[PDB]
Amino acid sequence: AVADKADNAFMMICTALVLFMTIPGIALFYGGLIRGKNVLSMLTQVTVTFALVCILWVVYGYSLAFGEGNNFFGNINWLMLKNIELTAVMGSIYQYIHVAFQGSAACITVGLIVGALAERIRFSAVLIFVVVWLTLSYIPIAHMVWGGGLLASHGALDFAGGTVVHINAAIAGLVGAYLIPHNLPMVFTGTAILYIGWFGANAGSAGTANEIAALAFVNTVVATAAAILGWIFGEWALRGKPSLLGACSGAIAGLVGVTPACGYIGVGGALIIGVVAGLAGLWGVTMDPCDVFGVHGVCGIVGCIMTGIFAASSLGGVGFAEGVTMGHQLLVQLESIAITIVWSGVVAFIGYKLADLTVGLRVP
Amino acid sequence: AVADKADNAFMMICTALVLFMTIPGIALFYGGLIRGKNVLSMLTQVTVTFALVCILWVVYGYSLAFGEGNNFFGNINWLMLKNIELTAVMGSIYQYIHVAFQGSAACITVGLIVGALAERIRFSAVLIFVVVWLTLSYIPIAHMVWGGGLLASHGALDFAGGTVVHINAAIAGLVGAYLIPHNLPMVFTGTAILYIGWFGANAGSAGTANEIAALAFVNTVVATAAAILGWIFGEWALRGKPSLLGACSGAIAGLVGVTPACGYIGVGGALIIGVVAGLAGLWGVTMDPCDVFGVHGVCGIVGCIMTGIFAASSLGGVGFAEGVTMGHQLLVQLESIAITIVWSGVVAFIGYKLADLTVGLRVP
Amino acid sequence: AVADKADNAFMMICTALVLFMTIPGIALFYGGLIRGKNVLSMLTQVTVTFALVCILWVVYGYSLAFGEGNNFFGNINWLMLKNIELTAVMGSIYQYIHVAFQGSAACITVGLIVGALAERIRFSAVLIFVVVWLTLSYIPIAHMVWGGGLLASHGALDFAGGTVVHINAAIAGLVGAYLIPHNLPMVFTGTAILYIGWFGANAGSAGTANEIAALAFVNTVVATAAAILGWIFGEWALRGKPSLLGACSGAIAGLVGVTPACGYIGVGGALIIGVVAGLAGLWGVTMDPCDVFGVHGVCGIVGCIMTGIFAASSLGGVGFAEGVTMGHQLLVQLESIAITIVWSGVVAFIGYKLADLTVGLRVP
Repeated sequence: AVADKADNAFMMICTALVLFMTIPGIALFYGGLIRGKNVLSMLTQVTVTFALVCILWVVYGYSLAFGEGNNFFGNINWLMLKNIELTAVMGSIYQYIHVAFQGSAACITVGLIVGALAERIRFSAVLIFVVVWLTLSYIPIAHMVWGGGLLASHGALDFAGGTVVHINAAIAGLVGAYLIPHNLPMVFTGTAILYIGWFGANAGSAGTANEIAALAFVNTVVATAAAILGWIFGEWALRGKPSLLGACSGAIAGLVGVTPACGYIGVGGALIIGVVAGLAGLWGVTMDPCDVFGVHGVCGIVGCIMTGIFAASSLGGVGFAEGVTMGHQLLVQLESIAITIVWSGVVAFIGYKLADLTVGLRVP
Repeated sequence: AVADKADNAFMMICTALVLFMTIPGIALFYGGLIRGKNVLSMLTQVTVTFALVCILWVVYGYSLAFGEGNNFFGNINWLMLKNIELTAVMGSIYQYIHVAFQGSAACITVGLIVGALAERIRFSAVLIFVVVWLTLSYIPIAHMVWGGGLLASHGALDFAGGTVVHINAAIAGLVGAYLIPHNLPMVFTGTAILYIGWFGANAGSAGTANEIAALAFVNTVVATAAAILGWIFGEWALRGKPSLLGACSGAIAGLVGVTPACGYIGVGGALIIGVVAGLAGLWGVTMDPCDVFGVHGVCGIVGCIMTGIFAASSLGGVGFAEGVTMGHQLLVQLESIAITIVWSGVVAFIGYKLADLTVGLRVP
Repeated sequence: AVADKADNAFMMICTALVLFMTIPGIALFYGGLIRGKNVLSMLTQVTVTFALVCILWVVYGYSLAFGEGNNFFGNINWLMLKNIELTAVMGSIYQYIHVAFQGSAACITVGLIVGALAERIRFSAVLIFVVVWLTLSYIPIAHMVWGGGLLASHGALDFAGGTVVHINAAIAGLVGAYLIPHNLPMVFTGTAILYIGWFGANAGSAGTANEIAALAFVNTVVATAAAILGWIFGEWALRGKPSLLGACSGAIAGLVGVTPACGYIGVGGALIIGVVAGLAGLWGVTMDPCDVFGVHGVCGIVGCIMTGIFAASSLGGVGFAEGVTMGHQLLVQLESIAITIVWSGVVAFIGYKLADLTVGLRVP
């Protein structure tokens, strides 16, 4: 296997785009939402835990998530990336690029949690939680879905992280809230940067600048647009008028919904997933810190289920694997969702409780 | 024809850059200019009509603009992109990428109009106008210039949309104004994002990461810089001192001027076009909602004419087509400008009037 | 030599990223720091001198920096890029792209100076200084380090501009200060854009999307993260609590430290350089306009020295050149630092004094 320089180029730019989602994307999104007196502290916590995730990732995170191990975790053979030669190829790109790309996905997941809870949580407590939860939740779930583990081996479809990123972080946020907008142009700016960066996430999940990356790119455009319109219509119906936060939340709803699906569906399915995600998102926030689950959880679940529908050739998808019915695939999607929810929840509980027993959760 | 993965990579990143121009680029630019009480509504309208354009584009927009039809429009064979196979190649890239790239150009055009007029126009009215004008103005003009239609067949030179994007949207904005800055750091931020995104527009118009993309890239840098300096000097001459809005408007003036020309001229012509566009822009705003025509119209016309001059090998350009004199080419540029102006104006009038007859134009 | 389209694509996107660092990156960073009454003027000066650098670069800057001449400067053979054919290849990319990439590095260097001093300096004076200093400092130093001149021929290691960009601009800023935060979310936004853009600077310095670009990318992620954590820990130790400006300054400290090193070291060295740069940065600002030298100077020196250590195969680096000991290489790094400091200082003194003798330095 020789690295393709076009794929190298594409994947490095895609990684920069995903990093852009956290720094400053998610930080600006939460920054406009939370109380003004908490903005600077939140921005600090997002920046510092971003740094921490990057370092934990290189030290042992990548090895435990993407090394060959068992159904649940990898190994400790790639500590500080030892035993990975610089010219080592993974797929069609240098493995180093796969390290950086996968690391940037861990970063956005943690940014979603920290941004939402920074208001309510002590600094030292969030650092402890991050270490526990990144190590015992994100890493095993990344391994199970993308590292050849339990879920991948049963044929779970999750292109860019409906489970690993969105459901995963939404449950940690929900456990957080349970245990513990002044600048709308800022929220919009955050949303926009999130949208643009997300193309690196969705298309880059192909691992190559091929027709699947192209598909995921177009689907991302279609599903985000459909979700904005879906949310806004429901908002006009329920509330009498659209709002900027509505439009922005709609965009995020479509982006989340299409994340597990983008590389498997036709543009028709993307339009349908978008509309359903936008509406489900609006229902979610109507019926949870900064509506993390309300959108990332609900729309993550919706998207992961609908992938099991719209991957069908019949519906314009790339097709299920050989010998797989829609019936069987839907069940596998449901099982993957359930596993992610319980795994994240249990680990998150452990994380917050360890923090609470050590330094105390609630901010003095 | 097989897709080149380097071109795939380049074109997908260029499309993300052009989307970045609208979301949040143009929105932030207008956001700093308009009255504070109108900012949130404008940002909502730009986001929602952005979503609408994306969807109309996939449903039928691309097919009617880039399908084979007549001199004026394509066909309805690529509805929801039906009959385009995933692995279908257009030029040296997957056709799906050409869909996304061309869609992002439609989006920035509509963003230029909506951002400027959102203050004055009712929400439902702008949605109706967008549908009419995207369908009957942007699509036929994109087809005439870039889809093998009337203007392309007579040899019109317009690399990245001096007519299709800038003159087109400037006339719609001017008809709009006729019928119907509190945050300068925000305007600057919008301008900057517009500048960076524009490289995807200008260089990506090559359809490939070749020496023409490289040329258009350098020309974009040169012409923007020359236009900033030209505007600022004229401002110092006329007003006694430069201003931030002046500098920013200068940048936009150069970017617009070089849009039709970037892929056809030498760096010497780029410098000359930049200076002339910057000065013409300043004259334009001195002698129109948020100066849409003042800069996009004037500098679009200036750039489209000057392309007919500086494409000459004599002047460092790539050369006119075989059998074409500068005399003949200039006439073709003038005719393309005239056609765009009258086509956009007539359709825009129809659009606003339909909106006015249906829901009423003026915001209650 | 034929151009590789993947490298063309990668290098054009990397150039856009580096331009993004100045416009709006550095402008927003200084914008949040300086007094509110000075923000608009500063943003204007950064924009106008950015335009000026771009134009001076094309007219003669690139030719004098990268043309073949002597140990100190190139030639005047590539005036307005004359004698460079469009299809001319430099390395594995079109030479035009090398022009744009190298130009964008000159731009960020000047942006670092102008942003810091715009408060204190008259508009006409900064324009004169820029012309003198770009011409007599940046150009010869770029030639000496990257254009086959004095320092490159003695084997100086400087991958992405620890000397050419950071030490160079830090000394000009320090001479400036000697002769002559209201928006922290803005500073953070500036910092973030600086971080994302810097990947184009560091990885693009490979000139190709290969394993060295991949290395420099990962090292950039590691060193920035380590520097944030290093600064924050020292801040918690010295001041009792982290701060947003601390976190942001830490990020910049790591980015600067790793700039000369990124393409030569292992991830272990990147982690060590990051921590040491973050701490040295904090010492620097504790023990100078907008702490330009405090971070860019101190961390530039630290990074340039440490490159001479961690390039060793023994320490996970790519290895010293044949026949070079760590002892000999460290000396060459020290000599390169010393030369840059004295060269920049002397030229900067000349520049400011010429400005002072012509229009007067201090702003009326």
